[PDB]
Amino acid sequence: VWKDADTTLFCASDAKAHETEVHNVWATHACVPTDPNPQEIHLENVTENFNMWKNNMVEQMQEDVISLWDQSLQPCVKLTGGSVIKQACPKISFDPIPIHYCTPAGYVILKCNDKNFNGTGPCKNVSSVQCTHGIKPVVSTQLLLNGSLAEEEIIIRSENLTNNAKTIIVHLNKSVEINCTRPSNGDIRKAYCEINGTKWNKVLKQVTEKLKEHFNNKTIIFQPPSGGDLEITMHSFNCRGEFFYCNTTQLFNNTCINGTITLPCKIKQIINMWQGTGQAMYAPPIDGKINCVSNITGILLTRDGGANNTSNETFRPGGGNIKDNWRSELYKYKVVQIE
Ligand SMILES: N=C(N)N[C@H]1Cc2ccccc2[C@@H]1NC(=O)C(=O)Nc1ccc(Cl)c(F)c1
Ligand SMILES: *[C@@H]1O[C@H](CO)[C@@H](O)[C@H](O)[C@H]1NC(C)=O
Ligand SMILES: *[C@@H]1O[C@H](CO)[C@@H](O)[C@H](O)[C@H]1NC(C)=O
Ligand SMILES: *[C@@H]1O[C@H](CO)[C@@H](O)[C@H](O)[C@H]1NC(C)=O
Ligand SMILES: *[C@@H]1O[C@H](CO)[C@@H](O)[C@H](O)[C@H]1NC(C)=O
Ligand SMILES: *[C@@H]1O[C@H](CO)[C@@H](O)[C@H](O)[C@H]1NC(C)=O
Ligand SMILES: *[C@@H]1O[C@H](CO)[C@@H](O)[C@H](O)[C@H]1NC(C)=O
Ligand SMILES: *[C@@H]1O[C@H](CO)[C@@H](O)[C@H](O)[C@H]1NC(C)=O
Ligand SMILES: *[C@@H]1O[C@H](CO)[C@@H](O)[C@H](O)[C@H]1NC(C)=O
Ligand SMILES: *[C@@H]1O[C@H](CO)[C@@H](O)[C@H](O)[C@H]1NC(C)=O
Ligand SMILES: *[C@@H]1O[C@H](CO)[C@@H](O)[C@H](O)[C@H]1NC(C)=O
Ligand SMILES: *[C@@H]1O[C@H](CO)[C@@H](O)[C@H](O)[C@H]1NC(C)=O
Repeated sequence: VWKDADTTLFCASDAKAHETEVHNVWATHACVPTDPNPQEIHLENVTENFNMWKNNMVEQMQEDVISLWDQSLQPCVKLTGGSVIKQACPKISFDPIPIHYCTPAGYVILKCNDKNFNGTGPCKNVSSVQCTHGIKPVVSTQLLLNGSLAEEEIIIRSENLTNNAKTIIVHLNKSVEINCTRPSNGDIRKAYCEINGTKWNKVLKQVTEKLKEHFNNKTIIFQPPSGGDLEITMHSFNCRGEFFYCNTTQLFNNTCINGTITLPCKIKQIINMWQGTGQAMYAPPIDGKINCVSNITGILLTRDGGANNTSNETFRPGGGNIKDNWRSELYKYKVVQIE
């Protein structure tokens, strides 16, 4: 028997000690080796409640990634709280690796295996494990990249769907590749992402159909972000250490609800830090072909308020609270203390 509890987790990974890549280096010093023979016990006739929106595992993962980025990605200039901090900003090797979150003695992680579990409420198929799956700490806005897919139907997750101020996590059940490149040989900050339009519009149509199930069959309309920092109004992510900002206007096209969709992107040196601490300025992009091919596995949306009088609901890509990114991966886990 057990009870819900918070405690300090540890991390495990297959990081390489000879690698200079920054996630590898961090994990080599902050994590332990993985278990080659992990035990997972199905709990017969046990129903457990989960709440992904109140899960201290998320805060702990956030603390880790902040620590990793603070040690590994210091900028040439940092503008924070009115002060100016200057330091060396060498180019790095950057490519996220899976990190497992694990409980210490006397604790265990319960895992919800209900395929269509929305993240809050009872779960009928529960197992216990010592560690989560390997979660890559991919920082992005608008689109969730390289995450885990929903096993059955597309899932809409929100702390409170009725409250337009709460971000919606759309959990996709089928990956759509996004292929971003800053071509080798001109404007060195100019880039672009390519997406199969036939595949993407198929998925967006399905997302629309799911949203209709939640919003009483009202007409579902997508619109560009209405304002805010560039990190939010654009799909931002890090590719090989460089900060990409991509215009997603073409991705959320109501008309298509079949060719190649090419989003215009730019590598930015000056950034609003997701840690919420201010601005960071980095050096110009490395030479050559900068390329990242990722799976879109989720979408972060915000719904327009005040459309209750209408027959429409309007959605705009969003994000910016990176805790939501971790939430999208940790939603099926909770820590309990064994009594
Ligand atoms: N901007 C704030 N004042 N505060 C932060 C913190 C915060 C908290 C809740 C909601 C929004 C925000 C803002 N978001 C961002 O700035 C941000 O996501 N940046 C960013 C940078 C780089 C990469 Cl690769 C990236 F994906 C993202
Ligand atoms: C319970 O979840 C486990 C792990 O996904 C799965 O193997 C098993 O088939 C599930 N049981 C049912 C009845 O769905
Ligand atoms: C998730 O499921 C719970 C319990 O079944 C329900 O109260 C809640 O409205 C659901 N939320 C969403 C976003 O479907
Ligand atoms: C991309 O998603 C596919 C499934 O569509 C998966 O086979 C592959 O491992 C994923 N690559 C990642 C997560 O880097
Ligand atoms: C993805 O989920 C949708 C419902 O949201 C469903 O119609 C579709 O069959 C699913 N696709 C796969 C590959 O299971
Ligand atoms: C969800 O949001 C709606 C709209 O703001 C609000 O009326 C309701 O109280 C919220 N529910 C909870 C449980 O906070
Ligand atoms: C990614 O896009 C580039 C074009 O910029 C192309 O040369 C490359 O083959 C693409 N990669 C994949 C895996 O589609
Ligand atoms: C709701 O929308 C669906 C499309 O998924 C449609 O088949 C159905 O007729 C609609 N239901 C009502 C009651 O309007
Ligand atoms: C995205 O591209 C569209 C179409 O060119 C443009 O109107 C819009 O201003 C762009 N968004 C931003 C924030 O640059
Ligand atoms: C929406 O897609 C259609 C495809 O024919 C295109 O003509 C239109 O310009 C698109 N609108 C955008 C990208 O905002
Ligand atoms: C998109 O995928 C389809 C198969 O579903 C394929 O026929 C087509 O060539 C692809 N188009 C692009 C633009 O990648
Ligand atoms: C997603 O994973 C692929 C394959 O490991 C990697 O090449 C790509 O850069 C990743 N995307 C991001 C944004 O980390």
